[PDB]
Amino acid sequence: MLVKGNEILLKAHKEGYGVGAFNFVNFEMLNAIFEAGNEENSPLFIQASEGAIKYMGIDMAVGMVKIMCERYPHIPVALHLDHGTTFESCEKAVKAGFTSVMIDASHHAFEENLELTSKVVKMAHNAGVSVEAELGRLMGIVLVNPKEAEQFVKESQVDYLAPAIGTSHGAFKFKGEPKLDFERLQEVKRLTNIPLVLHGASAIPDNVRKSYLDAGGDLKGSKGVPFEFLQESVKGGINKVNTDTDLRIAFIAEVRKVANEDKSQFDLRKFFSPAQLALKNVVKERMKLLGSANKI
Amino acid sequence: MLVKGNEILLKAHKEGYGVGAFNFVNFEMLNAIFEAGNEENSPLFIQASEGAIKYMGIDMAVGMVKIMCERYPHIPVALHLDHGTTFESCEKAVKAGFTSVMIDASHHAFEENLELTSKVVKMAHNAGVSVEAELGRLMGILVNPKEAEQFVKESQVDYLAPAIGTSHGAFKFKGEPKLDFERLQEVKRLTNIPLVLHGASAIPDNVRKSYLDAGGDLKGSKGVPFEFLQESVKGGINKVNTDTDLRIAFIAEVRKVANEDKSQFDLRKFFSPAQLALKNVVKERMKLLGSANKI
Ligand SMILES: [Ca+2]
Ligand SMILES: [Ca+2]
Ligand code: NA
Ligand code: NA
Ligand SMILES: [Zn+2]
Ligand SMILES: [Zn+2]
Repeated sequence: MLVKGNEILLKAHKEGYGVGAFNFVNFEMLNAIFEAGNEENSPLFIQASEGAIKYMGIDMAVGMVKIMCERYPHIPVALHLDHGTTFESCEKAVKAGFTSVMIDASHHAFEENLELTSKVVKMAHNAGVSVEAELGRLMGIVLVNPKEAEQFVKESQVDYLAPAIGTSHGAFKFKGEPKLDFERLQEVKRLTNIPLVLHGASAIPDNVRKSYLDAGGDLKGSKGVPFEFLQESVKGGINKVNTDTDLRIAFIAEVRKVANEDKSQFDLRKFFSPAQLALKNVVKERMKLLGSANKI
Repeated sequence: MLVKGNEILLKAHKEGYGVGAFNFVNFEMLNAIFEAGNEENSPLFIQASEGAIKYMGIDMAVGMVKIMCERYPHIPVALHLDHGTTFESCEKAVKAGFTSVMIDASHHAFEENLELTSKVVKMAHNAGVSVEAELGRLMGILVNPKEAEQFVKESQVDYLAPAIGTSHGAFKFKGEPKLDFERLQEVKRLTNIPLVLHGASAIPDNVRKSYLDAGGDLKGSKGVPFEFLQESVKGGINKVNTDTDLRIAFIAEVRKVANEDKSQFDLRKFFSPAQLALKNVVKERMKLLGSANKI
């Protein structure tokens, strides 16, 4: 039941909840994610970065997802290109069977951003594919400006938007007190009236961290978005919550553990079965937090 | 593309070389094996145990292989059920798209084995799929040649796994490795079909060295020496099952990266090195057995 990106997000937009966008790089990640979705009766946004695609091959990434779809034909799934860097990248994704693409030109000046986003929107929409873009850039305090988002959105005709409001990617998001400009968020939601996307939205739960640190990992100074901020973000109108770091930490936590507690262990399944479980649990909890659960 | 197990194996039988049959449990292993096949221009035998199929799902096991085949459409690949334990297990494999199946009933008595193996053979061959069976039990330090002749003749099986002193695991021999190549040649002679060596990992010194340098523990591990692997192929072994060497080579690199960088949690950083090490174990083995440049 692989479907357009904004079939899922239009629904999320009007009822006002969030849909986790979960990255994967292989079968283990993908399987855990679908099982979560199945267990929480939640829509799924599956996403792969350009790096992830390079690693597995686009034929395999789209191939694996379509096999998971047949297995759980009742879950609405969008397959989403995360941080597309160029038109040709978005275009390859579109030809391979992705149903959503993000074109990230938020490092460009407004006009170049708009110009490339609009080029992407047109071939995307022509093929039945939704598109994300970004305004402002991902560091905290830069921050998006509502009025140009209003304009940016109208001119490009883009399905969803990722306004920077103070998140950044990775395990170390805030050096100071968690700060996110919700007022900014609201103005943008208000002016644009489309699904909004929150990047760098991992939370870094205390159990996930503890699990990593117990296993020998090093996460000094790490700090994600608090569940509270994740919740408030959805009240603000965020409908897509990009989540990646949390999955990887939970996954590697168990790999590190198994490696530690048994030096004669080299059965791969022994390493990745607990890793899958831990990831799946991060995803199930996040689906409930954001309001995705039971939305099927 | 996917082809019948004994299309690959019959060629190996007459031209007198061994084809590695490599086990896989996920994408990383599958990819490594195919690149190795590509880089050495070798025909591929891909296998999945009942346990690996349950782990990934038989839909996904066949799925990724079909994707990997489109990727490398010039490489002959057989997809084989390893240690199928029941008629029902073999039959699901056949319906899912395998091109080969092993029905392992070697733990039964001759007549119970022949009876089940033939049952599998009949439905396999009816779906154009080839069949492997086993005779003797695997255990350090054995098949009976003249029943093998009857077994094969009665069953109409396409290849056979005669036991000659190999066993699964990183610990095949208490002391010095020993295998009965006389049995083998006699079996080959009496049967005149592709033969299969199970428990054939070599546990190369570099792979062991890598795993112990990463803090692994292979106390008392020994596998079949390259020399014996070679002799086996002279004897008439055409298919050499290889799993343990892969996992050790792969897991060593995982262990290393975990030890090397405690803040590292990018999966690809763990699995790219591990794929590379697996691929290299596969490429050397392909050369050793003589599958190399047979495409
Ligand atoms: Ca950006
Ligand atoms: Ca057996
Ligand atoms: Na995205
Ligand atoms: Na086998
Ligand atoms: Zn992002
Ligand atoms: Zn075996």
